Amino acid sequence: MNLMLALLTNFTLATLLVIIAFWLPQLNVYSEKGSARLPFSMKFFLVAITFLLFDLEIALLLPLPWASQTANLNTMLTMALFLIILLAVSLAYEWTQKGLEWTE
Amino acid sequence: SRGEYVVAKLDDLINWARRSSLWPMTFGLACCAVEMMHMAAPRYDMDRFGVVFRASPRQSDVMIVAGTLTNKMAPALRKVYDQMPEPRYVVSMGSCANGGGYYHYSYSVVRGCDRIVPVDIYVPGCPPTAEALLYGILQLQKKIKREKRLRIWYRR
Amino acid sequence: SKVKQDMPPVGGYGPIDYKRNLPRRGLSGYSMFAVGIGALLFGYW
Amino acid sequence: NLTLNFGPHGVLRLVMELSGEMVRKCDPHIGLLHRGTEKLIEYKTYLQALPYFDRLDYVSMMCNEQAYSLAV
Amino acid sequence: MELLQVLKRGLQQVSGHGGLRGYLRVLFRANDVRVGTLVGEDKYGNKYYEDNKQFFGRHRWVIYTTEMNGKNTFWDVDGSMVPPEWHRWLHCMTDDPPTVKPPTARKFIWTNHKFNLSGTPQQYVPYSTTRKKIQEWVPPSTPYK
Amino acid sequence: TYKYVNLREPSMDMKSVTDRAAQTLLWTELIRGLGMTLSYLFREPATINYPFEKGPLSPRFRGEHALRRYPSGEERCIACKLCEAVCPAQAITIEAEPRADGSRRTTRYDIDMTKCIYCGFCQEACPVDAIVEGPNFEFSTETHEELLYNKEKLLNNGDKWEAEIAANIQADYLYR
Amino acid sequence: MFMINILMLIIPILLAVAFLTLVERKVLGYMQLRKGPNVVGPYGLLQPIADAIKLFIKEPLRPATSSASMFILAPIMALGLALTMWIPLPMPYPLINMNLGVLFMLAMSSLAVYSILWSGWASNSKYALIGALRAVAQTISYEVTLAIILLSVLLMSGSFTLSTLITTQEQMWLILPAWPLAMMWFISTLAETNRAPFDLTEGESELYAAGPFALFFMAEYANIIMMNIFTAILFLGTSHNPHMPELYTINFTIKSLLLTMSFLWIRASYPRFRYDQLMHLLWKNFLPLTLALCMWHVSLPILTSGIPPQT
Ligand SMILES: CCCCCCCCCCCCCCCCCC(=O)OC[C@H](COP(=O)(O)OCCN)OC(=O)CCCCCCCCCCCCCCCCC
Ligand SMILES: CCCCCCCCCCCCO[C@@H]1O[C@H](CO)[C@@H](O[C@H]2O[C@H](CO)[C@@H](O)[C@H](O)[C@H]2O)[C@H](O)[C@H]1O
Ligand SMILES: N=C(N)NC(=N)NCCc1ccc(I)c(Cl)c1
Ligand code: SF4
Ligand code: SF4
Ligand code: SF4
Repeated sequence: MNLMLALLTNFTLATLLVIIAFWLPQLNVYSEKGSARLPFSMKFFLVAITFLLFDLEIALLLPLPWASQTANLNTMLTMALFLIILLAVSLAYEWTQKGLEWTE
Repeated sequence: SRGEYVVAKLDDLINWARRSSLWPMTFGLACCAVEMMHMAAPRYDMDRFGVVFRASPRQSDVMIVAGTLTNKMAPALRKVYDQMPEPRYVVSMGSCANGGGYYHYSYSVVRGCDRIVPVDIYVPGCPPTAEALLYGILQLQKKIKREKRLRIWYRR
Repeated sequence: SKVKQDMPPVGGYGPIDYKRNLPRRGLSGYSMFAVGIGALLFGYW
Repeated sequence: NLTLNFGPHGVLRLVMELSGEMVRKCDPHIGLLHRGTEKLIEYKTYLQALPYFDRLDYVSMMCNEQAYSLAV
Repeated sequence: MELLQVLKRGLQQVSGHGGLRGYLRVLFRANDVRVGTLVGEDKYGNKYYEDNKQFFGRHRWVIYTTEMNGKNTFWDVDGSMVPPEWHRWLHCMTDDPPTVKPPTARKFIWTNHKFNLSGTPQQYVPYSTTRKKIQEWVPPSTPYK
Repeated sequence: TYKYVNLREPSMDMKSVTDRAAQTLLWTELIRGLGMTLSYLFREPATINYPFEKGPLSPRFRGEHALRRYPSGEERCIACKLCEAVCPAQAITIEAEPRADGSRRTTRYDIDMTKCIYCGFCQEACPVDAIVEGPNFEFSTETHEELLYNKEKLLNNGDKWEAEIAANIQADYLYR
Repeated sequence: MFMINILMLIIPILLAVAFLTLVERKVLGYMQLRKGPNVVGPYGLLQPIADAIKLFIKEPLRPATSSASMFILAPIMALGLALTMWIPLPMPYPLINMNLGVLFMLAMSSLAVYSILWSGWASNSKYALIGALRAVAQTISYEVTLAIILLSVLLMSGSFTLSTLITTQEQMWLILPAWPLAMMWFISTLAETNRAPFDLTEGESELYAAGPFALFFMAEYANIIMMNIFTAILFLGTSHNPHMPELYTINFTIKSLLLTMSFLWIRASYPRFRYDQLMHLLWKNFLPLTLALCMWHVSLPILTSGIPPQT
């Protein structure tokens, strides 16, 4: 219940500050004074997609602090290094294929 | 009455805040901009007055016109003035901006930036010293201190 | 009387430095790496 | 090739053609501080024209004066 | 330690301004609690101080009067309030203050200095100082057509 | 005679290569840059406490104009128009006539302070030290019109500032 | 009694942000041989108040946005999430004691990029949208190393609980065994918070207003403080005496203050990275090292027999 209250307070206050920031006295009485390819490089797509794939790999590494408590440490250490090495191979592939370049 | 008294104190509060946090947009058109830089430089440190060195036009309260305004430039200057949120003030600095100065009789020069935008303070000199400009900014602060927006609002 | 105008002092002024003076500082690469690895080993232990 | 009507002393208008990050075209549009100095000088005596040179490279005032003085 | 010698100097500025009230008055009026030697005072109430151990530019200063020419200047001080005789000394155009080198008296010199009057009823309004150049014919006041 | 600013071969021995690797990996040159900004934090700043303190100026300073008098109170200006002729900005306008006592004096003496380039050529040209640029630089105004000075304004400036103007002239006139 | 506790976190956070604007200006000033604010209140102590009032009574010039809902959403998300990042922080006791507190902070911080994206959509200008996408690309890129560096540290802590970092560092700060990660962690927080030399949103637009501008600024500076509080806990663990918790709070605050001042110090000292260059600093420098140090920190506790407990 506490976490819900904290979240509700944080965003309710944020909402109140935003609305009052928009509606304050102004003291004036007169009249006040689409879905296409945005010209944006394919390189920026590849960054976001590259981030996603690395983020999915990170999801698999997150259990590592708990996995190190296993008695099957031989298997666990081999699989941890395998996953990270494969992540490094992914980076090496993008790097050597000019996927990390910003020219052209 | 207290109602007038409350208005008098609120005007003081909003005036104090607005003159204590003057964020300038500097149009550095020509040599007068150099003396504006020396006012931000350590000896005078305009930041110590609450005048941040360089604000964006949309976060600005005062436009400083620091140099010659040519005809080619005049439309652009007016566009930036119109995008400034209010309250907005203009400081004209130097003879060129004040009334054309050395180039008053030129075919390509606006004879004073006050033909393009309303001006609150005129700083004389060619260029005004950094200290002279600082005197002008402080004079603008005193002008804001004299505003009585809320007093006039409640007598409407 | 005598002509009095701004002049250098008799004998001239003292020497004025102008050459770049970025003094050498710190340890060599070997020593710096040694201290860093030494910190890691103590930390690990 | 994207085109920008202004990117980045005085005031400059830079019209640039981009392709991603790379600049393909850079077309400066100057004259935003053209004040007809050379024409005004024709209406001045040689002494009266001297202060116009302070206001050219207005960071190098006395060097500008020197060049004009040497010429005269 | 020097930290103690620094703190003592801080405390002597309080007594050097005449207790806490005087120390706070200069803190809020001038944002500076330095103590200097009193060079003199002008007829308007401005006081002029020096401290030659400060670096050039900070070695002379003025604490403005709280009232000048009928204006409350407790908070609203101005650089134009310095009268000419002290103006020369304050801006370091000379080494000797008007108390040691008084200005030359003249019958026409303003006996009362005025600060910047822009924005007030005393402001200057320009106008042409020459008389009319062409005189118009005035027709006769009697009839005869 | 010339020198090369950037013509040097890095040493390729192991000690030197390891020095540059340590710089690359341990950011030593960046840390050295942090040292310099740290030393400035502990230096006394150069700011002066304006308007209670003022920047230093010299007697030659070219500021606000003023029209001067003789000790008797007579105006020095005799409407010679040398200042008007020399003014690079055509900022001065003068009319003159015989005064009621026959004196050669001005009826108009205007300086458009928004045309003026504060060059001081007028005070060089004046044969009688009548027009000067004074020491005042704190005369900004709220309107353009206030900066169009007529003779009454300029005479008032002279009577206002003469004490300081005379002393400044006394300090510099031997260089003129 | 718990609502009192929430307010006694929110209000000091907002006040600390306000006066960080003063401190940043004065520290930058003295490193620039000047003073910074010293007129508005004694030693500029009223400057944050004058700025806050000024901004809120300023005209809220919002151009006709392409999405009213997304214009309002972005500042609410930014500020709401920024305050949420503080509720699991042990100082020494957290407001909310989460078993997976470290993971909660990682997950919430990953959502903060939506405020950048939504504000880009709402601007109704392809130029600002392109600026938003460049900022998003920088932010997600440096999220990769922050997560992996954090994981590597936790392999010495043993859990995702934030208070367990306190226990892990009872004898020694984690910066000693892990100063290589602390180095890249620290730089990553700079790039994450778009701080110089990674302040490319400000620099590129050079080459929002009033209250809504103020709110984005508050959220940014709340994040800056929180990041440095996190760094202190992660690498400079303060000892906790259960009978004198305020000694922990004093020492831990000083470390966080100093770390925050080092953000201002760095801003005063260096030029700005080009966009492609800060992308290469991540993908071609930090990430290779972080991956290798991640492999090393999985192996090290196993090979030394120094696996931490789960509980
Ligand atoms: C016994 C077994 C042990 C095994 C493990 C041993 C490991 C120890 C040895 C390895 C040391 C690893 C060092 C980790 C830090 C990261 C190093 C690094 O990435 O530096 C290189 C990077 C780019 O280098 P660059 O000059 O551009 O050239 C490379 C491209 N050709 O350059 C940079 O990143 C520069 C940083 C730019 C940002 C500048 C602003 C920050 C400067 C101030 C930082 C202060 C220090 C931070 C401390 C934080 C404390 C919390
Ligand atoms: C943080 C709490 C602070 C509490 C302070 C409460 C004070 C309440 C009084 C508010 C006074 C605002 O004062 C007023 O602000 C608005 C900002 O849009 C300004 O701008 C307004 O008026 C001008 C014309 O005058 C219009 O062109 C403009 O579109 C309009 O927004 C006004 O010029 C200013 O007079
Ligand atoms: N970058 C700086 N430190 N100076 C600066 N421009 N600050 C911004 C001023 C500010 C913004 C929001 C709030 I809420 C407050 Cl109180 C003050
Ligand atoms: S007024 Fe003088 S200094 Fe200023 S821009 Fe014009 S010529 Fe240059
Ligand atoms: S200072 Fe120069 S520009 Fe001004 S009036 Fe005198 S001669 Fe003319
Ligand atoms: S001020 Fe001097 S130069 Fe000018 S008209 Fe008068 S006497 Fe002649």
